[PDB]
Amino acid sequence: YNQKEFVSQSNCQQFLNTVWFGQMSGYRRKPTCKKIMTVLTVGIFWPVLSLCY
Amino acid sequence: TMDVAPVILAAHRNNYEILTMLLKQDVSLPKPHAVGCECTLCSAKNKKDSLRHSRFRLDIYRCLASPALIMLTEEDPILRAFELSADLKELSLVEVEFRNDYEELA
Amino acid sequence: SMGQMLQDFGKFLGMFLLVLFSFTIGLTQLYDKGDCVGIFCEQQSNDTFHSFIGTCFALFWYIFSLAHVAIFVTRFSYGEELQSFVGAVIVGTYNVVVVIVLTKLLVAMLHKSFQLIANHEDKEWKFARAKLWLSYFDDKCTLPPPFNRNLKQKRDENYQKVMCCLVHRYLTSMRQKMQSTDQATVENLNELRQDLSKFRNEIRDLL
Amino acid sequence: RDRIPLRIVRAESELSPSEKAYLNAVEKGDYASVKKSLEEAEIYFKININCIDPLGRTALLIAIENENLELIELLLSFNVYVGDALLHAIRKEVVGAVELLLNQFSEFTPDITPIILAAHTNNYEIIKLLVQKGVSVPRPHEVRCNCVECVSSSDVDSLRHSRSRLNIYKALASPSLIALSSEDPFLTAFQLSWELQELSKVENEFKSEYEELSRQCKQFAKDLLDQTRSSRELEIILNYRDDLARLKLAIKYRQKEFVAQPNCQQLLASRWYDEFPGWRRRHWAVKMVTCFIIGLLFPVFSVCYLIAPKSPLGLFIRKPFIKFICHTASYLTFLFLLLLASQDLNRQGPPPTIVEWMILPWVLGFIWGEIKQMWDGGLQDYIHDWWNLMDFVMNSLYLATISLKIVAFVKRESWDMWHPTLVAEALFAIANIFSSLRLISLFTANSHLGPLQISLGRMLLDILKFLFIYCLVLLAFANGLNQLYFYYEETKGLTCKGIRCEKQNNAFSTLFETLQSLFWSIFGLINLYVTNVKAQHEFTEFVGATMFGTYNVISLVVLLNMLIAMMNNSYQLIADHADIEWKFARTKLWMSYFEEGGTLPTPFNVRAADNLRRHHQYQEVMRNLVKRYVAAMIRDAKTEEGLTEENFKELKQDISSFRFEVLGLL
Amino acid sequence: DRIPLRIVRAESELSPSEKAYLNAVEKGDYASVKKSLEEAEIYFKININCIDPLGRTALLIAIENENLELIELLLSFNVYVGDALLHAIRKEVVGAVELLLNHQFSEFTPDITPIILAAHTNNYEIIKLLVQKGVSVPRPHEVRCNCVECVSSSDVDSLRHSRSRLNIYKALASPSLIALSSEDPFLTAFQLSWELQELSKVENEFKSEYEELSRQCKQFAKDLLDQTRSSRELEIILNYRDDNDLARLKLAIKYRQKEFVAQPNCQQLLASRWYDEFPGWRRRHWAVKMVTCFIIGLLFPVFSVCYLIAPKSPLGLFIRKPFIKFICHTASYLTFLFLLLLASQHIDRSDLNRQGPPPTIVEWMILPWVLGFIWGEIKQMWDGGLQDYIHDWWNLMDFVMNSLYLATISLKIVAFVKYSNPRESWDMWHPTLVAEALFAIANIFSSLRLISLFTANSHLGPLQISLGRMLLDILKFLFIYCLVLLAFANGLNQLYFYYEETKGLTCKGIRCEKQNNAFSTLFETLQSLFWSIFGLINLYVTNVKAQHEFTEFVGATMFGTYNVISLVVLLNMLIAMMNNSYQLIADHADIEWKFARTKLWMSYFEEGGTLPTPFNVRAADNLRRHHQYQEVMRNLVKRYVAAMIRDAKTEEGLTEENFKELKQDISSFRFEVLGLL
Ligand SMILES: Cn1c(=O)n(CCCO)c(=O)c2c1nc(Oc1cccc(OC(F)(F)F)c1)n2Cc1ccc(Cl)cc1
Ligand SMILES: Cn1c(=O)n(CCCO)c(=O)c2c1nc(Oc1cccc(OC(F)(F)F)c1)n2Cc1ccc(Cl)cc1
Ligand SMILES: Cn1c(=O)n(CCCO)c(=O)c2c1nc(Oc1cccc(OC(F)(F)F)c1)n2Cc1ccc(Cl)cc1
Ligand SMILES: [Ca+2]
Ligand SMILES: [Ca+2]
Ligand SMILES: [Zn+2]
Ligand SMILES: [Zn+2]
Ligand SMILES: [Zn+2]
Repeated sequence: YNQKEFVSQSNCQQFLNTVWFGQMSGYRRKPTCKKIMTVLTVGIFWPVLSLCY
Repeated sequence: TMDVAPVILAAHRNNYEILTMLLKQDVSLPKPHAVGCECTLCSAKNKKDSLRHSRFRLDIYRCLASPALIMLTEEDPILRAFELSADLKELSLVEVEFRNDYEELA
Repeated sequence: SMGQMLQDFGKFLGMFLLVLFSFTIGLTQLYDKGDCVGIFCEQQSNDTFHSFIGTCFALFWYIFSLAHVAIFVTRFSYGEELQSFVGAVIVGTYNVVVVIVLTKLLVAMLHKSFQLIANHEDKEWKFARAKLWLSYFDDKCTLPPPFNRNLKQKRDENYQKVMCCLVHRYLTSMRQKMQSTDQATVENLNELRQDLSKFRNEIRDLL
Repeated sequence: RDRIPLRIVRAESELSPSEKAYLNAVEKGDYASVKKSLEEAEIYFKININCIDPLGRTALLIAIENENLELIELLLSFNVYVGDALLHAIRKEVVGAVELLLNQFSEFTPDITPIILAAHTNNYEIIKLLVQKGVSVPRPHEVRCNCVECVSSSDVDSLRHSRSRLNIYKALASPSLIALSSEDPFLTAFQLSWELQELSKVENEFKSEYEELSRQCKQFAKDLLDQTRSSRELEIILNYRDDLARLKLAIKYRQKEFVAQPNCQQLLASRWYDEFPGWRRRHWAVKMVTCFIIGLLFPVFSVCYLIAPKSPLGLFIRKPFIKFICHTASYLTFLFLLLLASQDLNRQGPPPTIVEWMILPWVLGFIWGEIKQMWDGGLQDYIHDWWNLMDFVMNSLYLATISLKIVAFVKRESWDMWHPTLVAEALFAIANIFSSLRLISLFTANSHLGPLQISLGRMLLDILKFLFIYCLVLLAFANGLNQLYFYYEETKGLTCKGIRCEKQNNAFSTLFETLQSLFWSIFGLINLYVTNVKAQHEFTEFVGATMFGTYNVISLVVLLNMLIAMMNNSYQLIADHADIEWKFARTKLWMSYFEEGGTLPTPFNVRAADNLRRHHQYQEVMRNLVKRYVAAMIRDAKTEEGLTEENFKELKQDISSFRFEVLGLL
Repeated sequence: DRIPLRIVRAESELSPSEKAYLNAVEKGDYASVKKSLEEAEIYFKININCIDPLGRTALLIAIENENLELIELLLSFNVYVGDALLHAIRKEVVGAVELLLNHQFSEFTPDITPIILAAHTNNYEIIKLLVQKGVSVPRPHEVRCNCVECVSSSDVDSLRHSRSRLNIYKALASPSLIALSSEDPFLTAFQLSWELQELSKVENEFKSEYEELSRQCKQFAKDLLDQTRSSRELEIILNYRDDNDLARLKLAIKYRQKEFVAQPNCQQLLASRWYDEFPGWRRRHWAVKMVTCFIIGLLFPVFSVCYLIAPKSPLGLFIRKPFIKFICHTASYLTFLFLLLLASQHIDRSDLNRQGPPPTIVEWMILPWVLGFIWGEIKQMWDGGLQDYIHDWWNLMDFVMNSLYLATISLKIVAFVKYSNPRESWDMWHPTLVAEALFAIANIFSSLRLISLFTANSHLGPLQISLGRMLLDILKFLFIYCLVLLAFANGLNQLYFYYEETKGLTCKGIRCEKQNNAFSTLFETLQSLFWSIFGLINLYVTNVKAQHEFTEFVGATMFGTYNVISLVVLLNMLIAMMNNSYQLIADHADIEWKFARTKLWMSYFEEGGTLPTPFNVRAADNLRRHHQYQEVMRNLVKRYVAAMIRDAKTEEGLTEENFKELKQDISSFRFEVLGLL
């Protein structure tokens, strides 16, 4: 229904953050360098994760 | 204006107390027509008095868009707010003459 | 913000197409009678304005004002002075009504537009990000491209309890904000003068 | 001395301590002490009744700013010095001025009578009381008046005369006085707005005040249109005439606030889409398909109404939307003819019947349409619209092309450059350019491109105002380059002279080539070696190079970005309210196509009792309108208003007077 | 038909006696409410705890309508108090002491205690009373902590935990609590602003509240400095240390308190310290200022050697003035740039030598200055830490320039010791050519350091600062440009690279007399599409030497489309975005320039680094300082709370609550009079 104010609310966005980050809710707690190398090290071995799923 | 009922004006001033005493008296507003309704009545009211019909529709959709009337008489106020915002945006697309008012109510 | 901004460009290019179409018509009417062929070679020559699509091609590259089309394309091969000069005046008028006028008008329009979007910018970005997130929230297709009832009544009752609580809290917050935000007007002063005068008249009547 | 001594150089009047106690008790709103003070003032005492503070606060004036009706009645009872305190009661906006009506320096101008200040304060009850007492305002002179007495008064005191005229025009432009005293407040608002605009044009000083007054009058007219609540009332107002004659008057007087009214636009959209419902409700592709099939079938509806006017196909041209669609279909057909005309080898051309013979009458129909426009409006209406000027130069070029073709008929690589065939072809090309640029004026009908075109049209003036300064800079640098570079004018061995060659040379030899080269230097189309002479004089080459550089700096870096900044500010000021301007232009287009004349496109056009009834109907409906309007401004003025210091002073002084009255009673 | 309106949320409308009770309560009549309570002692339909569906009680209305006698009367009659104390604190009513000592849809978060709401309301008297009674606030955890309690509360109730943390930090960041309970409100304000900035960066939700809280703490510190009225108070504030130092000023510069440093009094003290021993340097004609700056710039080596010989000398102490020290450092850098500019021009030798021997003209004079730069950058890496080094982009460019100079020196001595013939016969990767190019890039990096020297000037320092601000947004948009460039470059390469030709031509690539093989490889395509923004790529690069007209047309169409994008869409978007960015940062340009100029000033304030770049190669005192700081800062806190209360009485604001307050008061007075008379 294109509700811009409903979804930009802090509570709704926070719930979306907790659903989006999944198990590692401390990914936001990690520093930016650690987030970068975590994103990289998932980006390398992605076919392994897809095949193992 | 002559087309304004007391409950429509009560929703216009958006007071919760006036609403919660007025709807105790079994009050129902007229149902506005669709986005492109051109039935035997709707094609005749535009012929009869276009400005009066447009002001009546604007008054009804300002009465329904008040938060007090949404929060009092509906099963789900969030769903009513969603549907009313979508309907008001569609009417502002259709009604070129009152784009600011319908956009403000949305 | 750029994705919201693209509609302004749509309108501006809608006007620019008509301006370009006018001059292309004028130039290909003026230069119609008078190896490499066309404009895409070293010696650009007068063959740019011979064809209609060639004239649109030549007038397409003039908008950057960076020597994309050299001005010796406006010189007749037959050496007629007045037709060549009128063609030069026409392409100069094109380079005035665009580049100098239309492009800077576009810059002003974009300046006002980006002043307008920038206030509702974070909300729009969060909405689009949430749209992408809910597109990726499904269990419908988890693999990458290469691999590629009383319970309803109980839920409605729980939702009714939560929504009744929310309606109560929002009513209290709305009346709190309303009583803490509005400013006193002259009519409230008039009610206060009325209460004072009613005091004075009741005092005079009683005494 | 290291200390600045302070003293009152203008000591003014001083008061006795008893007089100060009298004034302070009046400020407190006291019954007993003030009454006793005036009672001892009746007998020979120090206390004078007409005590004036050095702040110009007499007890009369203080009680006026005190608003206590009992106190002001007490002061008028024993005959205090009534000076300008009536005007103070007018300024304070209190209905208690009727008591003064029933009964040294001045803070106001000597011209200010009570009615002028009442109209300035814009209180309906006060102006009603003043005109019920019987009051005539002074007559202002005309906007281009010629009076010997008024000229002599200007020679005596020009300042007082200009302030007098400004005060009179501010009194007349008040909405309450217009609604209370004028026969036709819409006509009065229109004429007063036009008079104030011409007065601001004539008086370059005090221009902001007159522009504010004119905008206030236009806002009053728009509000009086807001108060309507029926299409019958709109049809009474807009069709009133002493045909939408009042809407024609609003168009002529440039009332963009009146014209862009949502109710007026509702009536205009109803009249434009004559018996054509659901056009906006239907799909965009569907409505463009209907527009395309009406415009494609244009000759069958335009042949009708020429032979059978009462036929339904003949009456299909009666609808103004169909008329506009037929006209634009005719114009795209004319441009299609021009396109095929663009797409032999004779000294004089026989008339090319295949595509270039049916253009001749269509141009003749265009000339007849412009002549009909010339008859309807005179010379100022035609020169007022820039598009009529563009049409005039287009038809002039087409007529010159026809005349040159005829001259060639009665009289390549061999003809003189002044052959009528070549000049005729060039004039036809420029006329084609103008005729195809004519399409950009049809964007006012569209909603997406309308405000765009109108904003461009009214920023063209700022563009020209910048281009004048650019012209001066261009002329200066071209004169310098001419003086420097004209001793090296090459004459031998040049296969091509000028900047328009494969090898650029002789760029700055003459003035005309210098103007062309400095124009083309903006777009980077003039190479750097045009400043290198054949000789060895490297100093003059360097001076020419640095002169070219400085020009390029001034044009590209400085003046072009200054134009960008000026366009930014101008487009901000224009797109603040460009929607009303766009709706005004669209109404002008619609009402130009509402007329019974010009129903044929340019292809095929080559009683006292009734007046009394209309007057009474308009009068009754506008009594209703002014009643609603005064109710609305009374309601609005009662809310969203700051109380400020005066309301607190009144409210605190009422409690003080109440406390003193209670202490007197008990 | 008609829309039916049935009230879904069913609330009891109570007894008419209860409505009369409520009406007597807001209406202000003391007699009717007392009579109603006496009637309510017999336990008929009126109840003392009647709750009105709007969400008000008689006690709650009495709280909202002041009249402390009414709350005393109701509290004497056992009215239920669930959150009436909390509504009293929210109402900013000082009559909450009656609820303090005498006697879920709660319209409040369950986290909120009285002290949290008291600090939220920012009322000095209420917070003072609550702390005097004895109340404490729960301690928030670290901004980045993985302790068991935080993650457990997040898994149980994430929204409740986040709102609780936000309310705790909003209570701690109140100016009144900080001014009343924190022992060091300057350090507390600095640390709280820093912690709230880290919370805004980490928690992307609730970011606006966190940056508003940080701005409020910076506002509090600025106002606290604005309440000073003497020079000794400023000196004892700025020189205070935890354990001429300006330690608090260093710590405030570290914590990025912009408006703290840009305060006029701190600027006055720093300008007094900057022009040390100067009889009105600013009170001078600008021509005299120019010539005197020229003559201190010229006599830089004599002051340098005077400091090296005799530190106690007046000329040896002349360099210790920070302004003269800055002038001499700028003179050293300008002489370095002049030496490089002579190195470009004085060189007139064969320039053919195979190894390029180091001349005595400019080399061995550039070399020391280069290693003095290296030693200075090593010292600034050690002193102040690595984070302060990488915070400034200017130090990063200085490190890059020093690395390039070291690489040039290494390549030159490698060419001296190895591979020691016409110039055209040299390989493209010869060590001397690499040394030449690296020296050139180091020179274009060294001659841009004068822009960093421009923060001291008043006329253009804010301009340079604003350009430094929006350079980040420039890079922000250049990322999008890089994406467009990669897209169109690899598309055009995928089109034209089947048509690669050599033909034994003299030059290949775009940088020839006639452009050829522009879109041949990916590197050449990226270079050719980059240069097309500036119009230096002609239109004859799009056609192929063969007669494949369709591929030529679609290549010219792709090239024209990219030109349309990167020359109409993206560049004008960049102009509009720059317009809005400079409109936003025009107001904050002055405080940013003052902060940057004070950082540059305090770079030269330290004892170390006095020599320029040629020559770079107790408890009782603590208790006395603590007591002086405590008494001065107590005076500051008292002045600030007095000024804040006075401004609270000064702000032009009157809600509809106060008109209702006056109406209820005058009605109560009238009803008392009618009861008596
Ligand atoms: C349209 N046009 C043109 O086509 N040519 C080329 C003719 C053959 O080369 C021109 O030389 C040419 C031209 N308008 C020209 O004056 C301008 C005035 C104001 C603005 C402007 O616009 C902009 F600010 F520059 F952007 C241009 N000049 C220069 C000129 C030439 C002759 C004379 Cl008498 C006076 C002035
Ligand atoms: C006007 N002018 C010029 O004509 N020439 C061409 C001369 C013959 O080629 C130049 O080279 C030239 C020039 N102004 C120049 O410095 C500018 C300074 C600041 C702004 C500016 O403006 C803009 F930002 F660039 F727009 C230009 N320079 C560069 C220069 C050349 C030699 C020397 Cl010693 C010093 C500076
Ligand atoms: C993308 N594109 C392009 O690549 N070429 C080069 C092709 C080989 O030369 C063109 O000539 C070309 C082109 N778009 C063109 O119309 C525009 C549409 C939208 C924007 C625009 O520009 C701006 F944004 F307003 F500035 C220009 N034209 C001109 C044209 C040519 C032939 C015909 Cl039938 C119709 C139009
Ligand atoms: Ca016309
Ligand atoms: Ca450094
Ligand atoms: Zn219907
Ligand atoms: Zn006169
Ligand atoms: Zn923790």
